[PDB]
Amino acid sequence: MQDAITAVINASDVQGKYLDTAAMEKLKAYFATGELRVRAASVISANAANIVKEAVAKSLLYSDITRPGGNMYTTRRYAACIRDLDYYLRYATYAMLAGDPSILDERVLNGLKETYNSLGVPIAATVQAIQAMKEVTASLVGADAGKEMGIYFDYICSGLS
Amino acid sequence: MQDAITAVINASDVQGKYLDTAAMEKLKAYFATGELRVRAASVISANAANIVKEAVAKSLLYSDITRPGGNMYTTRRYAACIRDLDYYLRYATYAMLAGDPSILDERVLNGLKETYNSLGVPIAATVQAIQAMKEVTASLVGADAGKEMGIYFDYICSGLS
Amino acid sequence: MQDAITAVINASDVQGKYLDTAAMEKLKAYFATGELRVRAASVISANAANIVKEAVAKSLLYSDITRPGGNMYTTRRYAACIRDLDYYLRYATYAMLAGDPSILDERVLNGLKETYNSLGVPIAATVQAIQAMKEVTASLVGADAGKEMGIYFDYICSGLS
Amino acid sequence: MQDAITAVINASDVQGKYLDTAAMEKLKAYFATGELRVRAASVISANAANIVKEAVAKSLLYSDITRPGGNMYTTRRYAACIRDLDYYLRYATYAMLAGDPSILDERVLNGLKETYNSLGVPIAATVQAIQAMKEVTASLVGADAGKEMGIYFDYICSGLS
Amino acid sequence: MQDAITAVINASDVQGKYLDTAAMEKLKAYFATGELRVRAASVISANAANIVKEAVAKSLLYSDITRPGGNMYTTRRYAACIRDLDYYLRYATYAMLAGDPSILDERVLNGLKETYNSLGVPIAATVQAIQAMKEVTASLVGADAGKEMGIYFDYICSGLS
Amino acid sequence: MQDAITAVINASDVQGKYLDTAAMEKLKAYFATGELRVRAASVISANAANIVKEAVAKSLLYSDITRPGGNMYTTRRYAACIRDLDYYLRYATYAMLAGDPSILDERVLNGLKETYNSLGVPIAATVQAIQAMKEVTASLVGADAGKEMGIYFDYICSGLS
Amino acid sequence: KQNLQLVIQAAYRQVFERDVAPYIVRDEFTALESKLSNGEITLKEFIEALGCSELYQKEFYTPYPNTKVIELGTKHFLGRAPLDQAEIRRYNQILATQGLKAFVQALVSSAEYAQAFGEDTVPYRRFPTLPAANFPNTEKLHNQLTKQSDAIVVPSFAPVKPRLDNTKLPLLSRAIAEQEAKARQADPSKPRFIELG
Amino acid sequence: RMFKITACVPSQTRIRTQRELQNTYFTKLVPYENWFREQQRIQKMGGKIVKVELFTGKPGVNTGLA
Amino acid sequence: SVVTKSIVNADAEARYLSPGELDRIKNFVSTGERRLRIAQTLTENRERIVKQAGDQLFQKRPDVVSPGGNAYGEEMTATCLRDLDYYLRLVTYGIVAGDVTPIEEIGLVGVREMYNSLGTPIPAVAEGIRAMKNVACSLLSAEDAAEAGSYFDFVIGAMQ
Amino acid sequence: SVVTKSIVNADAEARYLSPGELDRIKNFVSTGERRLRIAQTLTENRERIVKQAGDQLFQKRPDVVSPGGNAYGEEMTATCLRDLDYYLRLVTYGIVAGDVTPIEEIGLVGVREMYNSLGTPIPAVAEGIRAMKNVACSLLSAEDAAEAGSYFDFVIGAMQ
Ligand SMILES: *[C@H](C)[C@H]1/C(=C/c2[nH]c(/C=C3N=C(/C=C4\NC(=O)C(CC)=C4C)C(C)=C\3CCC(=O)O)c(CCC(=O)O)c2C)NC(=O)[C@@H]1C
Ligand SMILES: *[C@H](C)[C@H]1/C(=C/c2[nH]c(/C=C3N=C(/C=C4\NC(=O)C(CC)=C4C)C(C)=C\3CCC(=O)O)c(CCC(=O)O)c2C)NC(=O)[C@@H]1C
Ligand SMILES: *[C@H](C)[C@H]1/C(=C/c2[nH]c(/C=C3N=C(/C=C4\NC(=O)C(CC)=C4C)C(C)=C\3CCC(=O)O)c(CCC(=O)O)c2C)NC(=O)[C@@H]1C
Ligand SMILES: *[C@H](C)[C@H]1/C(=C/c2[nH]c(/C=C3N=C(/C=C4\NC(=O)C(CC)=C4C)C(C)=C\3CCC(=O)O)c(CCC(=O)O)c2C)NC(=O)[C@@H]1C
Ligand SMILES: *[C@H](C)[C@H]1/C(=C/c2[nH]c(/C=C3N=C(/C=C4\NC(=O)C(CC)=C4C)C(C)=C\3CCC(=O)O)c(CCC(=O)O)c2C)NC(=O)[C@@H]1C
Ligand SMILES: *[C@H](C)[C@H]1/C(=C/c2[nH]c(/C=C3N=C(/C=C4\NC(=O)C(CC)=C4C)C(C)=C\3CCC(=O)O)c(CCC(=O)O)c2C)NC(=O)[C@@H]1C
Ligand SMILES: *[C@H](C)[C@H]1/C(=C/c2[nH]c(/C=C3N=C(/C=C4\NC(=O)C(CC)=C4C)C(C)=C\3CCC(=O)O)c(CCC(=O)O)c2C)NC(=O)[C@@H]1C
Ligand SMILES: *[C@H](C)[C@H]1/C(=C/c2[nH]c(/C=C3N=C(/C=C4\NC(=O)C(CC)=C4C)C(C)=C\3CCC(=O)O)c(CCC(=O)O)c2C)NC(=O)[C@@H]1C
Ligand SMILES: *[C@H](C)[C@H]1/C(=C/c2[nH]c(/C=C3N=C(/C=C4\NC(=O)C(CC)=C4C)C(C)=C\3CCC(=O)O)c(CCC(=O)O)c2C)NC(=O)[C@@H]1C
Ligand SMILES: *[C@H](C)[C@H]1/C(=C/c2[nH]c(/C=C3N=C(/C=C4\NC(=O)C(CC)=C4C)C(C)=C\3CCC(=O)O)c(CCC(=O)O)c2C)NC(=O)[C@@H]1C
Repeated sequence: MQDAITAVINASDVQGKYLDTAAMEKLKAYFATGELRVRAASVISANAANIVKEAVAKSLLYSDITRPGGNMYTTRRYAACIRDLDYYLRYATYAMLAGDPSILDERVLNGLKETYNSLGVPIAATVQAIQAMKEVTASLVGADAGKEMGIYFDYICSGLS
Repeated sequence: MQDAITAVINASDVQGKYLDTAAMEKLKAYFATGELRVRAASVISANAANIVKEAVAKSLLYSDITRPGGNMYTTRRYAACIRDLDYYLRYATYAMLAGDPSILDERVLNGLKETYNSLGVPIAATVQAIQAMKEVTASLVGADAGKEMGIYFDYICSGLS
Repeated sequence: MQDAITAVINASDVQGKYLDTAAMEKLKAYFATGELRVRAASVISANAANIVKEAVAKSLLYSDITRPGGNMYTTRRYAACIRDLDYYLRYATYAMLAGDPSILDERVLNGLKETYNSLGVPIAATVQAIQAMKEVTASLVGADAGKEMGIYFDYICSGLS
Repeated sequence: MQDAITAVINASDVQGKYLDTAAMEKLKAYFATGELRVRAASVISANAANIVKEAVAKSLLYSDITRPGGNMYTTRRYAACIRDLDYYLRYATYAMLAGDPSILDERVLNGLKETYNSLGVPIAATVQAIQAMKEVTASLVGADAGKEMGIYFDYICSGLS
Repeated sequence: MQDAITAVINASDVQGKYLDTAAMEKLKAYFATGELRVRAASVISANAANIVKEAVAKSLLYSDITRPGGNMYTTRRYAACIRDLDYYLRYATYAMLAGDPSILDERVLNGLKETYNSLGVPIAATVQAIQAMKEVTASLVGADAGKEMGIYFDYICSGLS
Repeated sequence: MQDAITAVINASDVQGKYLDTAAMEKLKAYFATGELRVRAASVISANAANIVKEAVAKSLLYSDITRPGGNMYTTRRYAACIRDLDYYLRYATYAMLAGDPSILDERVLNGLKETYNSLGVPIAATVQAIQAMKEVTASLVGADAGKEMGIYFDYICSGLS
Repeated sequence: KQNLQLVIQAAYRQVFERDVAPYIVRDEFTALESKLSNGEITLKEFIEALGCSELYQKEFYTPYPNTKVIELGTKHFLGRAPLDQAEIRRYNQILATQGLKAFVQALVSSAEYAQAFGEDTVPYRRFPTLPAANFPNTEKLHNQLTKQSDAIVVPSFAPVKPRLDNTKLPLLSRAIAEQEAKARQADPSKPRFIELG
Repeated sequence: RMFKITACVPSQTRIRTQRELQNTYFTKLVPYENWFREQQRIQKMGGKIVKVELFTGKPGVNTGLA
Repeated sequence: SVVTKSIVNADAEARYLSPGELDRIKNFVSTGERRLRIAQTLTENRERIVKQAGDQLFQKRPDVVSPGGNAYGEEMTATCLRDLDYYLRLVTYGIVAGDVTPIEEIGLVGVREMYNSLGTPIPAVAEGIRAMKNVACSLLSAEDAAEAGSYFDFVIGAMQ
Repeated sequence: SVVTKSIVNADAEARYLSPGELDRIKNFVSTGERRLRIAQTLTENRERIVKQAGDQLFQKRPDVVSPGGNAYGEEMTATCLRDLDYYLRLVTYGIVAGDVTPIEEIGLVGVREMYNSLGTPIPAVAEGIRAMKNVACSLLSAEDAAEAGSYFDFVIGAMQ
């Protein structure tokens, strides 16, 4: 796991150099955007269940997937689906807070495509669901923070693909 | 893990239709055969060690394998071989009782050939030994229950092969 | 795990014969050489730290490997590297005392290749380092014992490569 | 095989959209940079032999690798080593001209790891050699083109390691 | 745990004599009441939560104990109280089905009084509450089965007191 | 663990009343002294090693207790004794920062008498030693802070006694 | 109590690999014996109790062969992969003749659990070093997510036939030469030496 | 047949900066199957076994054990 | 099913099925025809069971059909009746299996979490299933109603 | 409180309070004036926050106060407003403490269990507390409202 500051100092450490002026630039930019990140995290922490609720309704309900024989059918599999959406949203807020996508790759997207293929989960349908989450969470946090959430929701989508 | 009844109802559950008359017919057939299944299981539970002893003597004893350098030689290896035969016979009675080979695939035949290859166990000789077990157990349980035990013993052989 | 004695008796056991006169001659030879082995082990056990220090200095230091981003840079990785070198020397002297390389293959070189590839450790640099260890330890134990430590060190090198 | 243009249009194709204005901006950027790429390729193609010669001299020569039993010793192996270095430089400039590393992963680094492990080639020594190539070629093509050749050389290094 | 049959058989076993004529009569009596026991268990299994809710409302609510400082105030303590009542009801139905209070002794009452005293739980309030449970459950199952149920609920009361 | 704020709000919670102005006054008083508590904590954190050293020398050393057969004799016993003194001082500074004795009462004092009596550790000597610690720490932090610390030291003394 | 809830949930996360709210009808664990009580004060007992439970059985014993049960069990309780074939054999004996309850009990009772994790620590992902094949195997076990595969990462530890035959090694070779040559040579302290062939 | 036990675990192997009272002195409910194995482990560790009680079960019962 | 439960327990303890478990499955096999008959009449009358039980449920819990309730509007009411139909189907499956294993595996594992994501009240779902039990018991004979009603009782107990 | 949580973490890792932790302790103590002022505002307006927000909750969720609902009748509705009163009190405690551990310790550990036992809808309780937060925004200045809003956010988030 990394964040923006940790990534900057790690890169400088690899090249064996004190923090550059460009490295100081990146650190300043993260600090300037940091308070916005904190506020957005508070908002979607409060509305996490509601965001999942809306997204499930807006793409995953009243569809062939939730009807019998569509994987999301069965109460087990429905609970697993909504739990996975909560996983994605929680890790997206972690990534947004950190300012780095390393968390997503290291803890979420490693082996996730392989497991989904083995399970039979539709990778396309999960991607559609988390894009619906992206719309809902953008509305709640606001436009500026919604952009930041999007660059990590899309990262999760690309990993799933 | 599945059985005949569970497989039938699960097949109907995927459709989402209530049990139709053909599904009821399959369930009736399993109920009709269940009594002989129970009797056979009780019979080979009584003779479990004797069945293993007879099969081991029939094919695995007084042969190069149990002679030095043959892989059933060494007291540990002999204990492990008879343990595997106990395993196979017990899982065969599980599959016969259930009326489904799902137990064999799930708990016996997955990653069994690879482990045997790594261990150096001869898959051919194990297949011969459980074939001998099949003869002995068929004689004890009777002919028709012998047909039922046989299909699952053959299933185990095919997985090993 | 095996010894020279254990290997001899195990070979005779595989054939199924009591220890032949040729087997006795092998055993007698190992007994004749046992004192020399014990002496050499006493020497390098006392100088284990010095052997590692000299090898590290001769091959691993003042190079990019131990400067920022080099896999030996960072104190954690430097400690790990010298710990691996003491691992190699300790198991090499175990194998020398035993008179058999089964120790090295069973313990040292089981997947060591795979671990180093995963970790990013340079196999070639480790091989150079233990080559330097071989030079130092051969000088300490003498020529006849050194050519015995040498074969076990080279066995480790081949496993790594 | 892919290009920067081919990658952009393929991404838009996966989404199923005609080239968006953002996609057009990427394409326009690649067109703006194409002349610089062509210049750099013209430079290193002329100096390919010199780049290999300098890199070999700087890192691969007057060491145990090119003295009896070193994997570069024997004229056949020396020819093979310099041929591999020209392979790396030629594909690196292909990737630089394309503006995409898909060439390197599809061609250069498909099982290159496995071949070198089989052959006994030291991966670390090859990585050092192509690092030296990177230094020489960066100096020849200039800083801005060198940091473009540099990323492709480092991609090859990572694949080897 | 000991069933009524288990206890009778145990007494005969301790004597070492076969089942006595009086022992047979005891076993017959338990078999006579067994079907009523099954019916009552099914009834309160269906209405378990309702029974707890009614009893809590009857004695434990809108009282000083639920008001601040009364040991049932605070969300966690209220949840602990209701789950304790469902524990009591569930073990009561186990004892009723068994026809013996051994389950209550071994799994419920031991340490229960001392731990309640250490925590400050009002034992008098709990005893009155499970008395209210006895009234509600007796109404649901019926007078005959309720009278049998009462002996085990009162057993819990006595152990608590 | 409890502190001044937690104690005040807990008392109000037992009362079932919102924060009264008297309760706010108590909180204001704790806030007033929190400033001095912080700097006292910093001082004894830096000098903790010196404080333990001085107290041990003042009472524990050059005695039959640390002479053979005195239970402080043996290096392990000496390390355990100074470890306990470190524990007591660290928990004392926690209690001083909090303004409440809850941490001492629950984390430290309970069971300590039973363990000390079972092991044979002299509680009288421990009380004397932590008394010496109290004097030294009072000198270092100052008079007002020493009043704040000394009550918690005496609390520990009473628990040991 | 705040920490106690965290540690209870953490035990679920390690033992069952995920939070158990999906995959359980009702919560089937009484943590009250562990919480403010001495009945399961030993987490060494709470973890074991969860291991005995049906949920572990349905999740990891019912669906996999005993070989995979062992690898998952050491991941779930000991934080590592099977050390060597010795542990494979011991735990297979236990799983063969005594079942899941005994196998889980053996893992938790093992001196390894006690030494590393201890009475009062939820077992954690351990990065082993000393056992030689253990670290690569352990990383392969832990990198897999739950229900990723039906394959056994550590199927069993294969014996190896050494390539380098001893009695060709330098020390024995010198000694074999000496014993042979000295035997053929004249023998000290004997009356008849010209008679012998 | 859970056994209620009270025991000590003094440890000379290391000196522990983190809390050790919890492990050192404890009372636990050990089942009948486990008690022999645990008794041997704690006795090997050298801790003094202060107290034992049969918390659940009866002192002697031929059948009907928990 | 009872057979798979016996095999699962026997496998967990690594011993062949005891004669008690074998006798258990034998008696279940004998009563299989009655079990299938009960399932047959339930599926024959599935429509009216759902319909009239749903009406009773709405009377019992007016808040459900009130504004703001989960089943407010004809569309939402239709989906709740669909859920009642699904649970009737599961009950027929469970009666045929002889065990509550299929019901649990299909519609009781995570039932609380699924419904909380939906926003639907679980106790009200339980009340609706109680109404279904009453209708089914009336349709069945007294002996048959006791068994099928017991399966409904397990479902409502899990819902609680 | 911040002080007790910092002490707890330092206790676990066996370290005297770090210089930065000491700074945080000092800062919280100094800004305690603002903390007390915010709590004083909330306790001054306990009546209207609960009353107005509860009425907004009833309007947003008519089903809770409908016949056959948890809040039907003036007696039950009085208890419902009592619950909202309790949660506002916990929020004021949390603002004074500077941490949410008092709120959690008192009234968020097991709310699902308690409310499900009562039959109360947990999402509806969350929406009522959301109404209290919205009412709080007008009463508190923008800078002050953000501070109190976070405690309200934790309550609703745990509730859901
Ligand atoms: C019914 C008595 C109560 C009620 C229910 C209600 N449910 C939904 C929506 C869904 N219900 C399910 C249920 C299941 N899915 C399954 O796989 C199984 C097991 C086989 C069950 C039981 C699902 C998946 C949905 C989502 C919609 C869909 O199927 O796509 C609603 C609609 C909720 C909404 O606003 O969207 C309602 C109203 N409502 C009541 O009032 C009753 C108390
Ligand atoms: C919901 C949008 C879709 C869906 C999902 C679904 N997922 C599973 C099972 C699993 N999902 C995961 C994924 C994760 N595990 C993690 O720890 C994390 C975060 C680090 C993620 C993202 C895993 C491991 C499993 C398997 C183990 C498990 O059950 O948890 C299922 C269950 C499949 C089954 O039948 O066993 C389902 C149904 N289903 C849909 O229809 C949506 C498109
Ligand atoms: C001996 C004094 C007693 C006795 C023994 C008896 N043994 C067998 C058969 C076998 N014995 C072995 C033993 C070993 N296998 C090993 O690998 C090792 C270690 C190197 C040992 C000791 C084996 C494998 C067999 C099976 C036959 C075979 O070897 O192929 C028998 C024959 C059993 C039969 O009826 O078939 C007997 C009789 N019998 C006595 O009365 C003595 C007390
Ligand atoms: C006997 C017919 C043949 C034979 C067998 C033999 N097997 C082993 C070792 C193992 N066998 C297994 C297989 C299973 N494990 C299971 O849990 C189950 C049921 C679910 C099966 C079928 C495994 C895992 C092992 C290895 C671990 C262990 O020791 O149990 C050996 C031992 C090999 C060794 O030296 O380590 C042997 C000898 N040998 C024969 O000659 C027969 C042809
Ligand atoms: C200086 C204050 C003291 C001292 C030090 C000294 N160090 C070395 C050699 C090395 N030092 C390091 C240190 C690090 N490697 C790391 O990765 C990090 C963390 C970023 C550190 C601090 C290393 C790796 C070496 C090895 C040589 C190398 O870097 O290639 C020496 C030279 C020793 C020699 O004889 O070769 C010395 C002298 N010496 C003093 O007198 C000071 C008290
Ligand atoms: C001498 C007659 C002529 C000459 C030669 C010259 N050679 C080198 C450098 C190298 N030569 C070799 C040769 C071999 N490598 C092999 O494996 C074999 C087969 C066994 C041979 C013959 C190699 C590898 C090198 C590289 C350096 C090294 O060995 O490490 C040089 C040095 C070149 C330089 O500037 O670095 C020279 C000068 N030069 C003459 O004038 C003669 C006509
Ligand atoms: C109001 C927003 C919602 C609602 C609630 C409702 N609650 C009850 C009953 C009780 N509520 C509590 C709550 C607490 N106890 C605590 O210790 C704390 C933390 C300090 C809280 C919040 C308790 C104990 C009860 C039981 C009765 C009692 O106090 O003795 C009811 C009454 C239910 C009944 O039939 O008795 C209601 C209606 N109802 C709604 O409609 C709102 C959505
Ligand atoms: C409700 C009637 C009354 C009440 C109870 C209350 N109990 C506790 C705590 C505990 N409850 C138990 C009970 C059991 N544990 C079991 O395993 C079984 C099965 C037979 C039972 C019945 C135990 C052991 C405890 C202590 C462990 C723990 O703390 O969980 C509490 C919590 C006390 C606290 O301060 O946290 C409460 C409140 N309280 C009442 O007011 C009712 C009269
Ligand atoms: C010695 C070569 C160096 C040195 C030591 C020094 N030690 C002390 C004081 C004490 N030393 C001990 C040691 C032990 N206690 C034990 O139980 C054992 C094992 C059996 C040992 C080794 C103890 C207990 C003390 C405390 C005094 C006492 O015995 O009661 C001092 C005195 C320190 C002081 O100022 O008080 C000194 C100086 N000093 C050196 O310069 C040497 C390098
Ligand atoms: C020093 C002032 C006196 C002394 C001490 C001594 N103590 C022990 C052993 C233990 N002390 C404790 C106490 C604590 N454990 C804690 O975690 C905390 C903080 C909450 C305290 C206060 C415990 C548990 C032990 C036993 C376990 C352990 O070793 O830590 C010993 C060792 C006894 C032995 O031989 O085993 C000693 C010597 N000895 C003195 O002479 C002083 C008067």
